[PDB]
Amino acid sequence: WIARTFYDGPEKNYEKTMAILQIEAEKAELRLKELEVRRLMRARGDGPWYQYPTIDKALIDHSPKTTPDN
Amino acid sequence: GWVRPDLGELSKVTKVKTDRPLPENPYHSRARPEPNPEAEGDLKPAKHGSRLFFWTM
Ligand SMILES: CCCCCCCCCCCCCCCCC[C@@H](O)O[C@H](CO[C@H](O)CCCCCCCCCCCCCCC)COP(=O)(O)OCC[N+](C)(C)C
Repeated sequence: WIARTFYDGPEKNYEKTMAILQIEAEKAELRLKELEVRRLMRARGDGPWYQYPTIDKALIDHSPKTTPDN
Repeated sequence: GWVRPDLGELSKVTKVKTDRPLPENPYHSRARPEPNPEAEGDLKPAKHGSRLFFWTM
């Protein structure tokens, strides 16, 4: 009666633990991958992150400058 | 038979017919570096949320 009224079968806890383990293992893998990706982008600078600004090329004046040799 | 140019005439911008080829690279520029991959795609929710320590959202 106690088991019927208050508790649940072993399979429920078993499968819930499987799901929790899957979720947290995926999270750990994603954390390692994030660290590696951050290191690579900061070292190289070829990704969307760590893009430090440079001078805009639309600021340059392309017109004769009173002197042929600029 | 020489006629003196009037005011405002010697300061005009004119055109020249020449056979000299137009230089393709007068600045002697090098090859420009290739730009970044400029990723594009569809946004999906972050996988398992923030994933910051014990937070589940
Ligand atoms: C002769 C008898 C011998 C055995 C006596 C046993 C008496 C039991 C009393 C102590 C029980 C402690 C509580 C244990 C469980 C409570 C918490 C939780 O586990 O139970 C909840 C349920 O709790 C109960 O609904 C309520 C328990 C409250 C007991 C109160 C007893 C004492 C009350 C005293 C009041 C006195 C009167 C007022 C005077 C002013 C959730 O259960 P639920 O998730 O649904 O279960 C679903 C199971 N399924 C999935 C298989 C279907």
